[PDB]
Amino acid sequence: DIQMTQSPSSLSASVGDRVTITCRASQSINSYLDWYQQKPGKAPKLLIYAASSLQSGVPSRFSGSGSGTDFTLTISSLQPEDFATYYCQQYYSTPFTFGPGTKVEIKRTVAAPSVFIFPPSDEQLKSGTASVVCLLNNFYPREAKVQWKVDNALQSGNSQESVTEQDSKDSTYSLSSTLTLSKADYEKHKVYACEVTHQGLSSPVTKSFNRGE
Amino acid sequence: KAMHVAQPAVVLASSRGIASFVCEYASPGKATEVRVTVLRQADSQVTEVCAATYMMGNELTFLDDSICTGTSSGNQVNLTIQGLRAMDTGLYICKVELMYPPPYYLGIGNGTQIYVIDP
Amino acid sequence: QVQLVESGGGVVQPGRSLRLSCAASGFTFSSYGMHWVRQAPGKGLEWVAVIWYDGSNKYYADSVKGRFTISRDNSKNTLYLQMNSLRAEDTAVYYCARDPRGATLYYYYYGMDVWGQGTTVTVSSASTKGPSVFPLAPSSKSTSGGTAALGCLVKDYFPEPVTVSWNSGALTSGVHTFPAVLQSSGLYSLSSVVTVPSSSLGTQTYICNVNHKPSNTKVDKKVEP
Repeated sequence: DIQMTQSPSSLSASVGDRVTITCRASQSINSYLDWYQQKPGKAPKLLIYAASSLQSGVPSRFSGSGSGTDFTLTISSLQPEDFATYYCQQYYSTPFTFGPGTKVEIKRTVAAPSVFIFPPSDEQLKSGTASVVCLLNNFYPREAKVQWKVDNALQSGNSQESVTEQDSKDSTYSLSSTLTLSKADYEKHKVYACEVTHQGLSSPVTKSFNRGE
Repeated sequence: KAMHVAQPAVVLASSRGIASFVCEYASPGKATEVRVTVLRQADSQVTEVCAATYMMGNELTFLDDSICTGTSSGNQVNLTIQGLRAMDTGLYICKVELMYPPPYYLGIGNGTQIYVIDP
Repeated sequence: QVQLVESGGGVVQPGRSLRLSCAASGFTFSSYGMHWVRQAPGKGLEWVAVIWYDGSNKYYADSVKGRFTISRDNSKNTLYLQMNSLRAEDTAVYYCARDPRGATLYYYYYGMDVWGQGTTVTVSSASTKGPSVFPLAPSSKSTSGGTAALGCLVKDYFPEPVTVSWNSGALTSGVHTFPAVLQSSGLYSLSSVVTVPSSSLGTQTYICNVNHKPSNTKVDKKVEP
């Protein structure tokens, strides 16, 4: 099949910026390439077909070029409604493969997260399970590392993370990490700590609590 | 490289309303079924002029009172279109599709502008 | 007012089968190629299958070959996707989309110019379960510079979705409700948090309103220091 690749994976831009993103096919596809836009919670929208023709109703700041294996989509002046994910797709030969997508997000200044930790509630504890939650609130950029430590022991395989979509008012992200333990395991230890690594921090920050204090 | 479909840039129909042009193509694998379609593009509108499927090792044949007739030596076709009038002037595109066995491949020609005058 | 409306999605056990439908209106369905495209949670678009305007030819992604069948009934303006031998990795939103395939406007006009809204297919052995709602109490360790964080942990429900509001929709600013995660149990969990002036605790009441329709489950949880 034809492998479609896209670069960059993500790019940060401001309103008014000229933006160019690229698409590559693993073998020649002539000019048989579509570009699509998608926003969270919504179906995709066709923007460009035959590599360079504009879908009806799409603003003229959008253009495309290329033929063979390398293609580009350009937005001459980024508008607020253009922050989205963009996918290329070849239709030269089946299967009609999509690229992995490029996310265009809003640029802002680096902001370290506000870090909060929540012990398990007594109600949850009464049914035999303990969830510890670490909250990273309103940070930028999106990349962050969260490490769980219990009595200073690094935790693996017992936590999951969730991240919000970029906020439209302040361009930040927030992230939740949940450590789940048996009640018995939770009571066998004392110190519960969430350790955070992020570009906004000069060294990792630890938020912790002592069980029963 | 991808499948390439080539045809002459301009053809003039005879005074009898007959126009001929070659549609030649470089094919990928060994398809046993190929679809050849002639489209007319004009005025932001496209219509199908004629189309045929060929299989096995046969000559592309259009069936039966078609205004199109063809040959084929391998991966190319001389197309003849009859009964053309002045209003039929436009861009005539040869489209070649490899249909079977999968995978599908699409090949769209560069187009032949056909000019026709009413005698 | 072109319309494509998918249906047939839901929860299905691994190894079993499902048929999706896509009903068309407001255009000449029989003139258009039709595709199915799917999107797994948090992942990109993946093309599934195409069928010619007249049903004469069809092609498939390598990941679904031998298991899925695309078909159409032009006398009923409807496209179908028969999915057999389903696997966890087939979990996705499934979209149908039309494609003029060079038969209108321009001979080179190929692309999915109109899409349905999608229907969700969840391949899982899990049983329907309403969530437990636990408080994420504000405290010393969730307060910062005169602002306090608090929330609700919405744990162990199936299937999606749940919806969350704070104070019956009266509190909206500073709220973050996270995307659910799928736990190793096969149940979903999520949290909703809100930051508030540390002043407000003890005088302003905070309640998370949790709603899981497939459970017929409604929960209000007051969150306090």
